Amino acid sequence: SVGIVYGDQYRQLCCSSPKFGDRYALVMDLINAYKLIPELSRVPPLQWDSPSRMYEAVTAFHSTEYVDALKKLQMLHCEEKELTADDELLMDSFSLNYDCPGFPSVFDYSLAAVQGSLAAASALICRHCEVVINWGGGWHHAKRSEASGFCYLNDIVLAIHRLVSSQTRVLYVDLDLHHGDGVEEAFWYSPRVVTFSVHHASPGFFPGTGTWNMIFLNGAGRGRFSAFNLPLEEGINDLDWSNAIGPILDSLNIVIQPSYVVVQCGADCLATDPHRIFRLTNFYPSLSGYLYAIKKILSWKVPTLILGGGGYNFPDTARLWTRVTALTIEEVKGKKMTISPEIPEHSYFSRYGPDFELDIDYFDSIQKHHRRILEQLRNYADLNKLIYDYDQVYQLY
Ligand SMILES: O=C(CCCCCCC(=O)Nc1ccccc1)NO
Ligand SMILES: [K+]
Ligand SMILES: [K+]
Ligand SMILES: [Zn+2]
Repeated sequence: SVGIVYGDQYRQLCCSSPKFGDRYALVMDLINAYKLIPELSRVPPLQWDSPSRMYEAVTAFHSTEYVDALKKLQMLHCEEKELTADDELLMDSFSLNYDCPGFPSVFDYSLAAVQGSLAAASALICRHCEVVINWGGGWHHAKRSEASGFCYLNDIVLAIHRLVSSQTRVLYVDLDLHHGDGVEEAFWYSPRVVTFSVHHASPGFFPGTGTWNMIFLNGAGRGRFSAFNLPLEEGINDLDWSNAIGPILDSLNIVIQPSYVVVQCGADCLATDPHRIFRLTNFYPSLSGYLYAIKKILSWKVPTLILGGGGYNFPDTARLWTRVTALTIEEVKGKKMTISPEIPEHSYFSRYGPDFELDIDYFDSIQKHHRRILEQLRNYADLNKLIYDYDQVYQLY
């Protein structure tokens, strides 16, 4: 069974931010226009018995002082009066400024993604769903006491923490254009949560990590060799990104044998994203790199959490996430999900113009990374006393 996080209030909150606007409504209404909703189990966002219970849940990762500053930021932004000099200093000390500004629903908006991803982790734990999708989540940059790249609360870390605390090993796969720094850092010292981020990295490109350090860092203490990274040069197409990631994913699965897989599916790798870095598509016959990776992960038959993330071309993010959703139903249930290449009529139909089609409107260094990663995987397996066939893994690359 495939679950999807949705709710009336959830949709209102996920649509309340200045950066992501109505993106979540476009994604959910396109999935609905394509008649996918009757094939999915609605997973309600988690709600708490009291403010103390909510604080206990969020503070499993975030500091109380940061959560307090985030809630104060919402309160201050619900008042006409400008912030005092003292409050400006307090907010800057948590990086609650710049690409992480305040807005009237900043706390409710941030908390909603945590509510959705924690409920999605619970549905996997109780075996109600084999896979759960949360297009309102995937806020990979948020740190313990710091907002970063429009991520205020780290719903991923919190969902993984719920999964690990459920012998349990979690594999985290981050497909976003940006390095999954917040998640990687949270589990830097933990061998039980293996993190893998594929992303662009170049001088001055956000956040600056997931690449050669001035050496390639990969975790510390008992978590040494547990944080995997594949930085890629700009312009990579569906096929080359699929071949660069494919052997890594299969190798991680074979060696780690994860109990759960958590996938961040940021849509900013799309050729049509305004970042204009990678040339990935949502094409499903070249085959979308996203659809290739998700199909591979799903073939493992491991309980999986699929989350959103980046994606600044709202109708193109909806086009991709609708295809990921339909593919998830197909792979899990074995039921063919035929999707018309024409966008069906609905509320947001006008946003898919002027052509109104489902396909997005688009027409060696890796070998050295593969050898380095294989060696890191062997090192991780030896440190963690894991049994694996080296020849079976080496042959994958
Ligand atoms: O996508 C991110 C965050 C990256 C840094 C935050 C800036 C996001 C942004 O505003 N991107 C953009 C939007 C419109 C046009 C061009 C770039 N993390 O995964
Ligand atoms: K990534
Ligand atoms: K780790
Ligand atoms: Zn991104």
